[PDB]
Amino acid sequence: YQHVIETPEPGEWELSGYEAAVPITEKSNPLTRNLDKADAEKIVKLLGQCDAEIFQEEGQIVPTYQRLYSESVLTTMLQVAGKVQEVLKEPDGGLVVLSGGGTSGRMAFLMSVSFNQLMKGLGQKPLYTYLIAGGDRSVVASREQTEDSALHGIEELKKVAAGKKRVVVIGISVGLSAPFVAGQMDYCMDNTAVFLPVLVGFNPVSMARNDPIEDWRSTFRQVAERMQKMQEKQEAFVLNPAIGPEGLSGSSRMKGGGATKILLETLLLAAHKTVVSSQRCLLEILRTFERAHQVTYSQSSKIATLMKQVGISLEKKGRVHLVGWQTLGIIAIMDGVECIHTFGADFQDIRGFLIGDTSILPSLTETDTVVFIFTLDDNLTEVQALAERVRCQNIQALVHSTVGQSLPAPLKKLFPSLISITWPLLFFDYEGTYVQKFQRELSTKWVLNTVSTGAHVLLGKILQNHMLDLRIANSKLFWRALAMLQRFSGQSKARCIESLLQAIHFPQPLSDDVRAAPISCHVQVAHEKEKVIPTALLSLLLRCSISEAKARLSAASSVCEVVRSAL
Amino acid sequence: KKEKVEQILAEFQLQEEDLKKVMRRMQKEMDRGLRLETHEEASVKMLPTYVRSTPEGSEVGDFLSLDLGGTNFRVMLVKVGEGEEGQWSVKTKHQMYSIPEDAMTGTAEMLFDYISECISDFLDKHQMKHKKLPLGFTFSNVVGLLRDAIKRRGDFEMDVVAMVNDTVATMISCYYEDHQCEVGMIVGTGCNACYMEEMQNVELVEGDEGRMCVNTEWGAFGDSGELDEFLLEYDRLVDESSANPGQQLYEKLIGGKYMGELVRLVLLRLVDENLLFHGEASEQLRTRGAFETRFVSQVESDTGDRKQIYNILSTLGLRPSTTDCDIVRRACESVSTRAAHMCSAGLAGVINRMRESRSEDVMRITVGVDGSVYKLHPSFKERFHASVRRLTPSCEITFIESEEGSGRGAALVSAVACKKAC
Ligand SMILES: O=P(O)(O)OC[C@H]1O[C@](O)(CO)[C@@H](O)[C@@H]1O
Ligand code: NA
Repeated sequence: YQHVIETPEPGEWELSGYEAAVPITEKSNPLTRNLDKADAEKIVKLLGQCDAEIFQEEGQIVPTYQRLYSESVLTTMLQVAGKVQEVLKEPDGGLVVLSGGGTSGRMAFLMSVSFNQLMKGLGQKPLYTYLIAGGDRSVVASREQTEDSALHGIEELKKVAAGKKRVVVIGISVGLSAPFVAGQMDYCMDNTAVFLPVLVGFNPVSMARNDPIEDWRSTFRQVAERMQKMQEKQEAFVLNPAIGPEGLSGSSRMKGGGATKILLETLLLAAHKTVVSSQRCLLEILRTFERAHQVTYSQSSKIATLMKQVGISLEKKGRVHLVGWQTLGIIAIMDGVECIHTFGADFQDIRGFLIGDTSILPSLTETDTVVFIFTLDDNLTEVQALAERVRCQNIQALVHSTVGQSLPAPLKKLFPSLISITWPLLFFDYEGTYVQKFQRELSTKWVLNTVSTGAHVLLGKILQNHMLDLRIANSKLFWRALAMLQRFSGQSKARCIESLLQAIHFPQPLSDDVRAAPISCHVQVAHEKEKVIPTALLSLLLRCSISEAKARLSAASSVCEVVRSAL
Repeated sequence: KKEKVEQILAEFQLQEEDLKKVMRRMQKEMDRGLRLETHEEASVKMLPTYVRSTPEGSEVGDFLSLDLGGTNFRVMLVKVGEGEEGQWSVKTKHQMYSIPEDAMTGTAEMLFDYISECISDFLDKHQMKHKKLPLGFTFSNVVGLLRDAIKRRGDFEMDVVAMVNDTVATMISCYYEDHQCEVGMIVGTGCNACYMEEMQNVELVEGDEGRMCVNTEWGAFGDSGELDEFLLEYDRLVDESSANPGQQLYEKLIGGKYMGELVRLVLLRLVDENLLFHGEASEQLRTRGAFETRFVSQVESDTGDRKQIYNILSTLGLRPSTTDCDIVRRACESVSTRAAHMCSAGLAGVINRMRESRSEDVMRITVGVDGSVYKLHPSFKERFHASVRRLTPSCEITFIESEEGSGRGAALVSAVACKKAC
């Protein structure tokens, strides 16, 4: 057994060069072609299956895509961990930065608190910080357009890097897209005496975005290519494993977020644990995350019932509240908040709350749903008090426990169908508990991402596995929007761009100035527009106009049914 | 002339076909308790412990002993290894802390914090601060007060299974003398067992390298109706009157807590139809908890002169005859045997599994046993062994009692301090 695989990797899927030019993070997943009409039980199985592909060790004898368990990635991970421990030994003038946009950025935040906590537990000076595009407000809110500035990322980096002697910068971008990350990587390589850049993403470099950056002279593909060249001299590292497409096309927050989470946690834990063979250790940890998958999805039946409960509330104009203890509350917030841009939900629809280190409860109503997420190491007295008051009867809880502990009798009566997740003991010296924590965070994320994803699908808000009702709030999404038109119409690239721009600026006229305008102009104007995609698509399919399409959609229950009917 | 008693006491007769049946039903429900999927569904939970033999430098016998009394608080570290001559060895470390006035005079929480401070000290000094050691707390919710104080503190973290039963303290206390001992069992007021299982067969643990002590918690065997057919009238009545109806059914067929009552209800079945005290249900005999288990031990220690038996009946306001007193011998006899025969079915189910998880046809194992119902009950200790060895061929079992002058989680601290002396 080259790799002591715990859960069976899913059966190899359809992926090769003949499948699609389009990079894999953007490609449609072959397992979800029937996502739109799948029932709750089938959805949990599918998304669980997709989530597992990240763990799948190489398939065909000839590497089409360097997967996570490939020798190349583990070696690179080892090499990067080698560089980090050198810094950890020299805290004085040392700093470790993690960076990214959106969800990639939110994981960095999570990583910095946790790993700073670890050092603190050893009486060591915390050396981690995070950089998220748009600053701290972007952690809890949708400010994705802020990543379209390379200069902003560099600016944020210089402040935190001020006065340091040696700085590792881990730039995270699942799609290898964000200018915010590219600028930082480029800047680091001009001064390798201080900076060590590490690029994290999940496409081959050759599939990285190569379109021009508004405030930079190099494209994403170009910066990454130079790093690849530089990796040969050990002055920079490119970590770009194959994990495959999302169950919902382009939803980088899901597998990408889980994969982001696992890759960094695994190599960094290994570095702290080491201070010399850690190849052995990196695998031990990876196998820990693998187990969290079986543990969570063994509750698929209860997840599906829950999926129906949440979906029922939403269809009924109800609201959804996610009340999480400690860091699980943050995870809850991250889930709800991502629904706004991913889908078309209101911020009130799904909200996470943090109990720990009165306004809502008194205004809660009977159509609202509240889910409580906690561990048995939390303050169960505080939980119970709040739980007893809520009764508002449409309640369920997700509780993580360690084998041996049992839930109090009073909580059993309040939650007769509780989602009970049992975790085996870890014997990892010191980090046992940290690894214990990370797998619990990932587990919660999978459940919530599956629930929120599933909840929106049942209401007909997607088509096949695409975000049909997407709002174009940044450049990455614009290209994504464009690709969707090509896929469903089969029409030329030229015909689709024209229709998209016409829809953005609508009712404005066509002109030479618009065709030649920078992408940045289109984003500012489009970011607040609605039903942009369905208007442009209906115009294309029926040889029609934008005004005829608008009348039809209003008469329809959704944008989705109108297009399915036309197709 | 009727011989009808023999018909009634036939209710307690169990044949080998019935005992094997239990052994299989037993193995099944403790397989379920090991499999991650069916753990929460299983009657027998098969919780694991911190007791483990692994490559990372852990051996069975490794132990952390806390002892408290007066202002003084002691900590001991027991560690098993391999000696200079490659010999099986043991080495102990001690440290004694003084409790400040304010802490002792203060609360319970103010105290266990000073304790969790003096433990970090001791463990940070011997470099064992995160190597999870089995725990026992001696004296001269407590299990939780200690865990809390540690969680509040940020040094390290212990799970709830650190604390060891009396069943496993037994096993260890014996293992020091008989290294082949890989099973531990209690049969007294209660009944529970532990044993060494292959880490690869334990799914509720992260690791497949080595073997671990698993607390069976087999008392709850039958809670899922695994015994519905073996249960008698008398068996169900106790459960309905008990504090935990529908629970611990197996432990109730064997518990020294309800063994005595089980005789009483048999006697009340004899007075109702049969010539036992000529229909006279005494004033005490009709009372619950009257017939203590210490009685059945006495009646069966009777040297055949009936005197020891009369002394009991003469206490329950009963004036017996040479006839009816000898039925009481047979009543207790019919329960004691079933209590033994039932216990032997479970322990066989364990041993037979340990032989299937071992590439040996013959398995020379050793059992560490303790319990009032075992060590003091005259005939029980033997008829038990007999049934076991009939159910586990190809197994040279060796039973050993945990020595006296020692009770729990302290037999262990004494049985080890007497082997650094070597
Ligand atoms: O890692 P990436 O590809 O830069 O994605 C970052 C963010 O962009 C999104 O795709 C939104 O466009 C989110 O999924 C995520 O939060
Ligand atoms: Na295991």
